[PDB]
Amino acid sequence: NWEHLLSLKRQGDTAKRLRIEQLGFEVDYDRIIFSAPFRSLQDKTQVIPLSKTDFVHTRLTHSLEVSVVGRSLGRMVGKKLLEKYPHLEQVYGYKFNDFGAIVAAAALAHDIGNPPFGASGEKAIGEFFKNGYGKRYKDSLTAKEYQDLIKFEGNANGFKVLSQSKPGAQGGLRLSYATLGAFMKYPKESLPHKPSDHIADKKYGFFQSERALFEDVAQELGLLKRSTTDDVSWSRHPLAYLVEAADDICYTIIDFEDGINLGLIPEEYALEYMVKLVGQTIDRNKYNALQETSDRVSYLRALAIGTLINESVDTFMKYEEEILAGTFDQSLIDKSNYQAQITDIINLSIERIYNSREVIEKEIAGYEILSTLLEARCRALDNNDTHYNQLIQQLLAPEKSLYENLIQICAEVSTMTDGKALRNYKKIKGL
Amino acid sequence: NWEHLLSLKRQGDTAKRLRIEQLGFEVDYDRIIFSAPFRSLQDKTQVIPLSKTDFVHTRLTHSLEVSVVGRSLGRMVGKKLLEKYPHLEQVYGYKFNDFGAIVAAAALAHDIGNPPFGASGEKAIGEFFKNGYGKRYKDSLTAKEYQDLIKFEGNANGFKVLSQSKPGAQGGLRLSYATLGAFMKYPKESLPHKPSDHIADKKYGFFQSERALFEDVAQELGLLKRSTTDDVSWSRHPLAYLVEAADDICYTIIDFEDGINLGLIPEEYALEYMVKLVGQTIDRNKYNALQETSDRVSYLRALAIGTLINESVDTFMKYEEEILAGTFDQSLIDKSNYQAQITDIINLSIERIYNSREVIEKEIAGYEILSTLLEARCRALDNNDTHYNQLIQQLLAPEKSLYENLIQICAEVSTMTDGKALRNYKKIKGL
Ligand SMILES: Nc1nc2c(ncn2[C@H]2C[C@H](O)[C@@H](COP(=O)(O)OP(=O)(O)OP(=O)(O)O)O2)c(=O)[nH]1
Ligand SMILES: Nc1nc2c(ncn2[C@H]2C[C@H](O)[C@@H](COP(=O)(O)OP(=O)(O)OP(=O)(O)O)O2)c(=O)[nH]1
Ligand SMILES: [Mg+2]
Ligand SMILES: [Mg+2]
Ligand SMILES: [Mg+2]
Ligand SMILES: [Mg+2]
Ligand SMILES: [Mg+2]
Ligand SMILES: [Mg+2]
Repeated sequence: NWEHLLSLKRQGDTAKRLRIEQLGFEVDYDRIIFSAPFRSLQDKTQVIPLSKTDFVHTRLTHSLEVSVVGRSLGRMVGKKLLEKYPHLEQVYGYKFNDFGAIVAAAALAHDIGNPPFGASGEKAIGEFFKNGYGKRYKDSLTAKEYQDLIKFEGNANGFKVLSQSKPGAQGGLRLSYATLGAFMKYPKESLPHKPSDHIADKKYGFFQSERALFEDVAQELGLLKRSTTDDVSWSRHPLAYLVEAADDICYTIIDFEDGINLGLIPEEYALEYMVKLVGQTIDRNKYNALQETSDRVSYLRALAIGTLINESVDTFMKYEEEILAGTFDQSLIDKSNYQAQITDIINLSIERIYNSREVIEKEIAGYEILSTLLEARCRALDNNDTHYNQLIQQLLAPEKSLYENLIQICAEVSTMTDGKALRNYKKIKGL
Repeated sequence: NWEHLLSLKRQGDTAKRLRIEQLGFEVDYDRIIFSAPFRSLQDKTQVIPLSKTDFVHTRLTHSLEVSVVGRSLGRMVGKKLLEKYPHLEQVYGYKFNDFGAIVAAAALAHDIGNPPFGASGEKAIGEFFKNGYGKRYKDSLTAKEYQDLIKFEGNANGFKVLSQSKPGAQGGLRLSYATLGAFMKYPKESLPHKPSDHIADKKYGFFQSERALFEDVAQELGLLKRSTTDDVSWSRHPLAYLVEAADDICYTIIDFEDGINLGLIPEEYALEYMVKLVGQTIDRNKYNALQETSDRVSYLRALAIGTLINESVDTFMKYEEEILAGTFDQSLIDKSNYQAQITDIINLSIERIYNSREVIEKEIAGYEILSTLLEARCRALDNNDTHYNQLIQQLLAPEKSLYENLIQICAEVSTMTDGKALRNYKKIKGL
């Protein structure tokens, strides 16, 4: 039921907010814009670590583009939905801008829990507990708590950052429940690991300490259970599909364009792989009148994004009933007519950009930096009577369980930028 | 008896030197001035490590100021003492300048055994043997020798530096016995640890290898025993109180002034905490005519130092008999009327200067530097057949017991400046 999916509740509320008596979905955008976690995204790795103030993307600019594309997708889908179910507007009072606001707010914050150095950073944080110092804690934690530690993802960290309670400020940013539902793409815990081939089962979305919180949200939105066991799991919110589609479109095209502009990909491929996407709307005279690679690739990027957005809207509207029922098992991008072109673009990006020498060098350095910082924090946690551990506490982190302390350490390491992490690493070693 | 406390003996002497047949107490000043250990004090930490050639103090300038204040205190106390005991001048032949010379010489060398990076350096050297590599030696040493290693202080190292025998030069600097007595403030060994609440029992003053030497000195000056056990301990030399008073006055006031000049303390506090000390002699017109913070704080510092010096002289002359008997249990500064102001100044200095971010960064770096250098020296000591250990010996240290070798390693690390230690650390790691 769509009347329960578009909820306006906030954490710690007793009177039900109504749409007629209102806007809630724009304050979420404003609150995310003005927060420190969002501001820390300006110097976090998207693909190339330590961007050197070049023209390449960071996490912040990527999130902004995903937000624009998400607003467009949400507006179109909301128009079609309001056409399909008239009573959503004539009784409850929902307009087609609310869907755009929800998807834009969710897409702006979709990537906020990521640590420095990107995917390699998450792998390093996991390997620290798996085959490093943190291994010593294995006997002192529940299997669900250990699987949280050794398979750390930014998806759970983002939910925690968004919904963190502190003395005097309950609920953290206190976003609406619809935004939280559209933000979550893996509504399950860390065990069991990969129970099936469903798209919503690749990873997990919340930690144990936050688990209870999500239950509340999942009760309010009327999500559909899938547990059939002692481990909880729910079905996806329908707008989470749109969030994922926007994320995928943006990074797939922009990575290719950035690699072309950097000199790692020849310009010819730009027309070898993209023409079928842009052939139906390209103006040949305008394309031929341009005189630099940047203009041509920008033109192609704009046309491709438009085409993919339209196709994604059509695909979503086709399989709406299955998504509402919970039986859909793929993403909207896998039901597309240009899957071969996307696959070729991704494979070329993997061969040329992800495995380039400079990228590998930066990832190797990031492994060492993260391991050193985590080991210092953990050793200061174990013994708190020495002078050195007091100094470490004063520099890095100015009544809890062991699991809560370890989660706090992981969270505090992941709020740093690449530059701050490198500077602290050099300071620890006195260089 | 004061005739035995003002002794002119030197190490390796058989004919008793007499005051009538003389000056001995000034050659000590000259010999300390011209020695390499005194010259190494120019680049050693007082409060802020790696001073960056700023206006802040180092160990050398601090020692010079302590020497000036000590000369003043000694001159005043010697005048009053010669007034009290006439026979000290009419028979033996002691003038009021001898006390000033003794206190000045002792105060100039009071701080010569300190390692690089200050207090954090001593803590690092101790922690290396406590919870580091050096722990392996615990089973091979006597409990008194291990407590020397794990509670390393600069007070014992200074005595060793002053009285070190080498082939062709016995006695080291060969200072007079009165100067050595006034230099020592903790005449006891490293065990037992803190037997009481006496001021002279907080730490220890000599190592085991030097123990016999001090006994000789303690026999010549007629110090009073306090052992009542198998572990030796004596009472303090009376002029050691004056040395300690001068040290305390100087660092307490100058730390505050330096923090004000650096921008870490607001100027208002300068008059909130100091007025009662300077209110009885301050000229208001001169204070108001000045136009910079530096001039005002310098004026206040001068007035405060004068007031505290006078009060300390009065306090010493009040409790003279108890100090001579050995029953005095506090310092001269705790019997003062401005204890609350001193306590407030010290607490503000701890909150603002000792715990500032830059200071913590430098201390954290110093821990790593000292640990690396000590581990290299110890590993070269254990195995001496490898090529690498021969290289280490040639770079760092171009028939003894294990304890003597470990003490020598600790001494050789503590003669380095901060810059030399950092340069050697970088060279070891090839950066
Ligand atoms: N350097 C580097 N970048 C990578 C690698 N794998 C993926 N990336 C980049 C490509 C994209 O810019 C970005 C994709 O991360 P996102 O968090 O936006 O989504 P992703 O689909 O990777 O995962 P998620 O939805 O969070 O489970 O990461 C890799 O192995 N190395
Ligand atoms: N950075 C830093 N400086 C400190 C700390 N504690 C004391 N200091 C500084 C303040 C003074 O400038 C200086 C005092 O050392 P001294 O060797 O002159 O005498 P202290 O009374 O500390 O000890 P002592 O008579 O040697 O047992 O050390 C600390 O925790 N951090
Ligand atoms: Mg992500
Ligand atoms: Mg994804
Ligand atoms: Mg993204
Ligand atoms: Mg000292
Ligand atoms: Mg002291
Ligand atoms: Mg001193």
